[PDB]
Amino acid sequence: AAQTNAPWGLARISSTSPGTSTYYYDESAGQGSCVYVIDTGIEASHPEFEGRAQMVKTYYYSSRDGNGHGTHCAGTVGSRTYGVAKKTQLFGVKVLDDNGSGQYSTIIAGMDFVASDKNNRNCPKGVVASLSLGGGYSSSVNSAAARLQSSGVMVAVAAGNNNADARNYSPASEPSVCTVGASDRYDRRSSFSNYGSVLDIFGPGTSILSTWIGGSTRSISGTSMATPHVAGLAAYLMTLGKTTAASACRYIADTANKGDLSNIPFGTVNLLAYNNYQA
Repeated sequence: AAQTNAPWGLARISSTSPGTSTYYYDESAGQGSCVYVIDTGIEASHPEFEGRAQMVKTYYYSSRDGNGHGTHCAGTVGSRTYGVAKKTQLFGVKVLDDNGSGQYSTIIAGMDFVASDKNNRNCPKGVVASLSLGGGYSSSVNSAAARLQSSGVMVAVAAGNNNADARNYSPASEPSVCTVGASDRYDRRSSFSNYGSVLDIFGPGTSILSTWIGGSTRSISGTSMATPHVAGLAAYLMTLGKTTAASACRYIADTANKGDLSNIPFGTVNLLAYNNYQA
């Protein structure tokens, strides 16, 4: 299946070259899989989710995404027009306030929730978690994402927008989860994107058009925009039975466009998430 005039990031993860506009994907489109969007919430009422989004837990007074960041990343995961896995289930876990900030105790509690809450859901194709967030290095945040990963959840996290080595940032530095860096529409590393040995993959993360709060759209940037591209891909590749939750980070790296990225500092992988769809 094809989506014409797609967002550049959608077209990128279906191409071996930048500059294209069509997103080529398998029609199953992540049906039967779930992606937990651990963020500021989701505006599930957005017509771009078609009722496939729902809030499952908040850590604040409302489950309303009064920020927009979470609705954006849920959109990049599985929105109709701006998403990778266009048929996936979306579960919102509001751990970030409407300012997009959140304490470590709340973020860890959110990952522990998803680890157990997934046993209440029907995700036959497997469970994915997209963690577009992160602060300074913490062993407690790192071990939480490892716990979530170990429990059978494909955990994808942002490398961080500090333009430094990601080793000093959590959950980015947790070795067992998929740390996602950001590139731009010209196959360069994003100006802001973190790097390092811990990074496992790069995703489209500069000028990402996706859903926003108020039924609108918005184009923003960040490794927080690249992470849902990879989370949606992993959910897509799991519906196809191409990989599993424990392997999906390795599979996506094994099948990524190697070497296309420029300005990748020495020691960081040079891989761009790629669904390898052949009509």
